[PDB]
Amino acid sequence: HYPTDDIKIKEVKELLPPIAHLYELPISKEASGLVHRTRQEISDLVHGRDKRLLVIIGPCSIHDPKAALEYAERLLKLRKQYENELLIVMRVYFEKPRTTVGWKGLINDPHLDGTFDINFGLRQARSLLLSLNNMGMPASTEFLDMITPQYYADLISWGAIGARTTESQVHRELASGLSCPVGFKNGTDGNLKIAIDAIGAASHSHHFLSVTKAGHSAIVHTGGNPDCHVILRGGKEPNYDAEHVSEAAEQLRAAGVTDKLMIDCSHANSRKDYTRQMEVAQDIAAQLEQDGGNIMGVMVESHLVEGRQDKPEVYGKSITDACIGWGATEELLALLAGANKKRMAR
Amino acid sequence: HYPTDDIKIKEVKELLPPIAHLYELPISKEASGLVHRTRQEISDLVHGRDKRLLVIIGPCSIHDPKAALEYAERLLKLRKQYENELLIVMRVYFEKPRTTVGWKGLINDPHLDGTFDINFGLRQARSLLLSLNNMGMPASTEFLDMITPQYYADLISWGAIGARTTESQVHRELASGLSCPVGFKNGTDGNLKIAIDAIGAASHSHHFLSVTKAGHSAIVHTGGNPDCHVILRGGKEPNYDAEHVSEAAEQLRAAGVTDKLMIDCSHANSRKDYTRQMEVAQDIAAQLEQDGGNIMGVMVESHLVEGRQDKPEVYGKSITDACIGWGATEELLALLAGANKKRMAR
Amino acid sequence: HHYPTDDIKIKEVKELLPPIAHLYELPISKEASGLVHRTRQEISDLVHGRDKRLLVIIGPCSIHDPKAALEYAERLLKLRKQYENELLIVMRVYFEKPRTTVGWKGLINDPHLDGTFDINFGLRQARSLLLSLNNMGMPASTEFLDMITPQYYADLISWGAIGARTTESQVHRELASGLSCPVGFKNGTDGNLKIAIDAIGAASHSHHFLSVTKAGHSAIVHTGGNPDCHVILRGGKEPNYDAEHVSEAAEQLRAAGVTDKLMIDCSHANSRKDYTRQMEVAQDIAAQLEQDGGNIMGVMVESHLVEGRQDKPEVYGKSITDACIGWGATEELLALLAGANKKRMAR
Amino acid sequence: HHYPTDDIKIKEVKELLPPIAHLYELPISKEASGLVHRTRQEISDLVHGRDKRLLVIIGPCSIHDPKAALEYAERLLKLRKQYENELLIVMRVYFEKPRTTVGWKGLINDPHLDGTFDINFGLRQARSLLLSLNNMGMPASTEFLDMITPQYYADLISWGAIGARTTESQVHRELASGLSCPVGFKNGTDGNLKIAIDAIGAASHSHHFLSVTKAGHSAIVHTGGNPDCHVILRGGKEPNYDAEHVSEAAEQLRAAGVTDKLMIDCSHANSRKDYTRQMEVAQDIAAQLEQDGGNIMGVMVESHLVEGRQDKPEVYGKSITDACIGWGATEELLALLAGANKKRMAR
Ligand SMILES: N[C@@H](Cc1ccccc1)C(=O)O
Ligand SMILES: N[C@@H](Cc1ccccc1)C(=O)O
Ligand SMILES: N[C@@H](Cc1ccccc1)C(=O)O
Ligand SMILES: N[C@@H](Cc1ccccc1)C(=O)O
Ligand SMILES: [Mn+2]
Ligand SMILES: [Mn+2]
Ligand SMILES: [Mn+2]
Ligand SMILES: [Mn+2]
Repeated sequence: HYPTDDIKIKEVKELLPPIAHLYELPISKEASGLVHRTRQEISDLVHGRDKRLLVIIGPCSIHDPKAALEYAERLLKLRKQYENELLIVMRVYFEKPRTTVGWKGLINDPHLDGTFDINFGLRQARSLLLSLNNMGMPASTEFLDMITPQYYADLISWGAIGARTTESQVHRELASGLSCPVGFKNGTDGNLKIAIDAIGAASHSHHFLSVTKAGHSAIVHTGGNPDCHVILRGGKEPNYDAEHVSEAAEQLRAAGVTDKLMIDCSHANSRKDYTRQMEVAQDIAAQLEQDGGNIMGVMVESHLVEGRQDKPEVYGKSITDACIGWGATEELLALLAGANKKRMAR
Repeated sequence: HYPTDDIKIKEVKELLPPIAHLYELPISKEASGLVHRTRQEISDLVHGRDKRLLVIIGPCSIHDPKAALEYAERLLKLRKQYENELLIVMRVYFEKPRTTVGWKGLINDPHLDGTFDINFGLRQARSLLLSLNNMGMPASTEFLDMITPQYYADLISWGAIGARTTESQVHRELASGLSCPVGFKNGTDGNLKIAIDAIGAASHSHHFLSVTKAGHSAIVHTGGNPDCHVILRGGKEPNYDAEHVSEAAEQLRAAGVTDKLMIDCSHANSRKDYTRQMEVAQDIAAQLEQDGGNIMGVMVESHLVEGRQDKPEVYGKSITDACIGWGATEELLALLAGANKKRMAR
Repeated sequence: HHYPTDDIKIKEVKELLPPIAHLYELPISKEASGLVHRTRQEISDLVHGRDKRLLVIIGPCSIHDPKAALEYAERLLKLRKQYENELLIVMRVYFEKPRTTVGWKGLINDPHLDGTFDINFGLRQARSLLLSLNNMGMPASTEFLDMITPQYYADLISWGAIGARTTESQVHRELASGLSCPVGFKNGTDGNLKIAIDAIGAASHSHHFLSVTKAGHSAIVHTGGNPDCHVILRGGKEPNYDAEHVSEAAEQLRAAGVTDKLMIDCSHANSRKDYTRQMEVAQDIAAQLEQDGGNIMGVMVESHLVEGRQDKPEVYGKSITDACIGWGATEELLALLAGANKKRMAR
Repeated sequence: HHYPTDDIKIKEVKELLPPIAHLYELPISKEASGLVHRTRQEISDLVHGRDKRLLVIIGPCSIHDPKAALEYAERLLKLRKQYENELLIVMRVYFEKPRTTVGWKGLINDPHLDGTFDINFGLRQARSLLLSLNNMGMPASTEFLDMITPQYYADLISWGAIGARTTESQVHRELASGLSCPVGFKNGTDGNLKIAIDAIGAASHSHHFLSVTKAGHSAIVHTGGNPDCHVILRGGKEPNYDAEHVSEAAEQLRAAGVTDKLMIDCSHANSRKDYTRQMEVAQDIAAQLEQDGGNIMGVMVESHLVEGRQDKPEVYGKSITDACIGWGATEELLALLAGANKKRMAR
């Protein structure tokens, strides 16, 4: 009997089931309310019913929860201060997808040493998310797979599907069952169609494989997600300007889906240069003054300290994509609250 | 206390675990032998040790087990006949991924009526694969998610990551732990880099969430898949000709990965015209007579009967992409067997 | 270094298929469901004296070959039908006899009878046999030795037993309080009746115990209580099958405020482990039913195609556990009891 | 359409958190590991007659409050250290007393003592208490009532009991054969010693039984056998603690080829269910140790902070199960046995 099973597997180990984590860290009355309301409020932006600017803002990836709570602390004050112009939600991404060897995120490797203590990772991520909501900061994250959401999705008010997974059918099937509103990024080369197609798909009922709260293999039957939109993320060339928005809106209308879209100031719209994020936010501001009726949100990569670092030596600086610092963050948010005050007035 | 969990979920049903299917349909000694051996043979083609041509050929999708076994019976005679020039492996794909509402495949919806009997479908899928292996026909399939492989991967001699998932990180991580060699397709608009990257990634050790054979949520630690390669499936224009092969081989060598690749005669290389698959095969034959040192394989969409139909009314005719019938399949294989005979002699 | 404390004396823990995998392959049929439900109700009536038919739990000491069990059942079925107005005949389908010494652990635990413990196959086989029997019109009884096996096949059982060695165990009483069938509790191995009377009282209440869900995962079970429990007199230091022992036991049952209808085991210690004495016990019981026998709702008999026992399974339809009477004796015994009980019912 | 046959008498089946969830929150510590491993070994030495110290299993009849139990442990720890050359002291940590009538089902099953049966909390609390006791330097003993709970906290147990009710049970003996700790089998509730002598023989061999994995999945468990099993004299219709009974037990044990080293329970049927008689029993044991007492390797005592019992848990450190002796009496009893066994050990 020749072996044919698990030939290239080093190990398969049981994780604690989602219920174990839900038992230790149940969502509280206050978190529940924040999440439920924030999702509704985002739905309204998505469907053109309110004209505030959704701002998804925070670290490229979280590596230290201490600093993330500190960042949240400062961000909350601005969330309240711009609450009439801006709906600020924190970026709480645990991993950046990548091609080469490197750190696989807080869930996967919370100790940043390669011991992959995933049970700790998932506990830590739920805990941070619960603390954020408990202090009054709503959270957003990208879902990279079909299982992790069972651990902490109940605490997420806005989810993302990245450029690298927007065309994947099973990620669309996931999105169709996510309790939060979902943004689909255009593709790494600037293809927008894949994202538009994703919205259509994610709005219908689907089936996909996952585990139950008790941790057992299962088939999930979704009811459809009416709250999806596209995110302009750039490509071979940037796609943030009025000519690119207008054309995106036109494609969206022609597909019978929402022509309210979000713009990412980072990644390929900055040319992977964090200093250009402000240029992009400036261009967005300028659009919100002239007209910009098709814009419902913006994405921004921001931390306490500006820049990137290969090891986590320095407190509050990304080890993934380069972020703008806190001062640049005060300026950008102010700029956007100012421009949008004027759009809302009209 | 507002609800936040599963707001958009109709139902989550626990499935029968893999061990339940494996108890009913354990892999036999002969099947095990064939799988182990066919994987090794394909590995030799990927790495240039052997100059026979891998032919992945079969229906676009399986919607009937019976026709599939009869197809396999005919293919098997051609497999044995051409065994010195070709390595013939049957296409056993249970689902074509699609953007529009339609049939979701044999595993998902075995009764083809929207009843979604997944326990039945997974059983029926493993039974078919076991039966093919037992009669001597190795099998190939596309893995769309991270759970289904635990059901029948042990029976698969070659695996595909499709164009819509080649850039997905989790699917690359899956590939890194599959027991079979894996072909990655270029992107839907022709990007070849995502597949070149995918190879590099998938040769390394990774971690992904999945279930154990007993159906429990698990973390999977992989050892890397050294047998991965690219599949040219076309883009905005087809990419099968010698100039496209040579550019691809150069790019592959520059990434330090295998410069032996596979060409898909169907899909965007035929531009969804089944009658142009033969043309592609002819061009491939010409390249093999002249040089074709960078070609290790071909993909072809073939069925008993040519064409396609919306409902499964006609026996042995595709309900997904249009395929060439049996007569054309005989000419195509004779063509390729002869051309590669000359290449091998050289 | 850091010292081990877990599973020190364990060679292996293997996962079993869950009950649901077996239920998937062998779902209960309309006809089996009907027979089980009706038979449980019909036995209930005997426990509470609504009906004076005699329950006869009868069959092999243990099931070691299914073909033989099926053949046995085909013969028994003709007699079940023939005596249906006087007797309610349910087949014994026990898969293990508990023992103190090393030996065969039964068809569930070791179906291949070679020491491989192919428990997944054994459970599958036990379910298949029980389904087949119910499909042919023969209801089935069994003993439950643990708190997990029942999830595999209880749905196919019309009457269940808790043995002499477990009747006093609290968890087995908790089990019984949640079993869907009526349940017979045996007196202790030395003849204690108290432990069985106490178990009826206990099992009539709601309890909790640990078991697994149909999907196979650790669980707490909250029961409703089993109002259909009774005692079984099985001998001990002295036999307890006679009129005087029956009278003393019924007195004790009324004193505890539980059903004074009881079962009598003709085999085991009441027969002094001699299969030929099963007949003399039944004779005594027939005599009781003729005179009065108002406190008797059933009997238990160890019977097979072939009389005797054997150490290896060389002969077809001869037990490899306790020794059984043969088919001829079985025909006799049932005719005896059917005639004796016909008169009692006429009263 | 079908007649229902499944779970007719079941209120609910609730999935439990699996053992791995408890083991993550409360993993065993290096110190606790060392204490459990060593104490297990030490008790093995007493079972096989290599050390003449007396094993004392002492504590509350049941635990219904962990704060009182931790305070009890702290006081006991001081005598454990004081008498360490004469006595090997281990705390009795039983979470439940099996009973026939309606009553409280213990700390694991009903931690809030109100019938809300929050078993997840109960199991969590049980393991937390055991981990705290081992961490402070006090080893723990318990009774295993079923085949699932050991997966939750057995790794923290230095000595185990199978009580009078379950000693004859096949599955409980099978469980014993795989417990990482030494195991004491109590004689039967009417004085039968044979079932416990048998239990030893059986438990020393390899067995199979059904349980769950640490992941909570239905499993078959293959044991390697438990060579450290012994009997416990707990009385019967009449008490069984005196010289004559100990001698008769010992001859019986030698005759079966099993350890003739035994434990005497001062409480239960040996006190006549009267906590003031535990002291009489201990005095008698002590007289045996001064004379000869070569077959005794331990004793069992039900002791709490406060003496006696209560129906509702109104009073701190006082049993709601069996009546216990108080702390003062406990100090007398331990000084007594230490002094008697010091004389034996010197001989
Ligand atoms: N629990 C997720 C949905 C989900 C269910 C099952 C599997 C994966 C995701 C939510 O509420 O959004
Ligand atoms: N069982 C798969 C690998 C795998 C393991 C676990 C999860 C997913 C996939 C194989 O043998 O190829
Ligand atoms: N299913 C059993 C009851 C049961 C449930 C759960 C565990 C054990 C037993 C019956 O119908 O009789
Ligand atoms: N884990 C227990 C033994 C055991 C294993 C499995 C089930 C039940 C008990 C011990 O170490 O003692
Ligand atoms: Mn980033
Ligand atoms: Mn196709
Ligand atoms: Mn018998
Ligand atoms: Mn007690």
